[PDB]
Amino acid sequence: TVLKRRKKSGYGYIPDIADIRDFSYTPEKSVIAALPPKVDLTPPFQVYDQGRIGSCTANALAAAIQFERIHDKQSPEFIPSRLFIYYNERKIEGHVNYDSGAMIRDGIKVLHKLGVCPEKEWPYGDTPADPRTEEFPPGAPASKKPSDQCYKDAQNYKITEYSRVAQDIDHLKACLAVGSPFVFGFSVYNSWVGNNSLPVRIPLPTKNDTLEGGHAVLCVGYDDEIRHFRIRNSWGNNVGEDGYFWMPYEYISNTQLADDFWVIKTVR
Ligand SMILES: O=c1ccn([C@@H]2O[C@H](COP(=O)(O)OP(=O)(O)O)[C@@H](O)[C@H]2O)c(=O)[nH]1
Repeated sequence: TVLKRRKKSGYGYIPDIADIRDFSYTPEKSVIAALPPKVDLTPPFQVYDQGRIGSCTANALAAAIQFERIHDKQSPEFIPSRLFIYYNERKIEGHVNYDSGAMIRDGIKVLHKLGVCPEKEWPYGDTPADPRTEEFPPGAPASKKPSDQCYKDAQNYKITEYSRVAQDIDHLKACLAVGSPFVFGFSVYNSWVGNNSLPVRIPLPTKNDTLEGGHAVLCVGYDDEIRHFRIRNSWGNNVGEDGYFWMPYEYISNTQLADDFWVIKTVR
């Protein structure tokens, strides 16, 4: 029998260990009472492509940081270094020499305590783990320690706070309604990704489908007209609608399908 290695290339989310100290995102009751039918925060910067490594948490969080800098009127615009996030996440949990994936909460810890440098200073390279050893080969950009200069510059971009959003459709909508995207993790089934069919609308999984892996994305909107949330994926702009997809309300609100909804902020 060969046990199947759980796929990390293109994925990378590991469910968070719970911490009762986790801050709660508390939407204003006035906002919840008066949710609009449709929110579309899609930003102007195009999707990234995480390629063949398990960096989805860093891709989702890079985008939350890029998005917030726009809204906070911060300049210049840069793509945050995804490998800087991913390398430091694997100092906490996993290992920098393996494509282990990461918990969202640990990517958030990196942003809070270390920050993130611009991707130009620590550029992306998706050389994957060697399939025989399942270790990054020598020279793989993902296993390289960022330079001392990268760590110093990253300090200029720390977040100040982060909180969990309740897995409740009105709380997810209220978050987006006030103009805040959130990152979350979900299970991926062959009914969406099988044969790279990748429909724009993600089908609701059934017990006939197969679990393929754990993914994490930035959510940027919702539409009551079709009862889907809009997700920014990290698989390039030649899939979905320029890299974006629609996730059904019944998918995102299922505790057996999605979890680990987080908002980040940088205050002043
Ligand atoms: O904005 C924040 C700051 C901290 N925490 C929570 O508080 C815990 C400890 O965070 P802190 O930064 O105080 O920990 P330290 O690493 O400095 O001991 C974290 O694990 C989270 O549960 C949080 O949820 N949001």
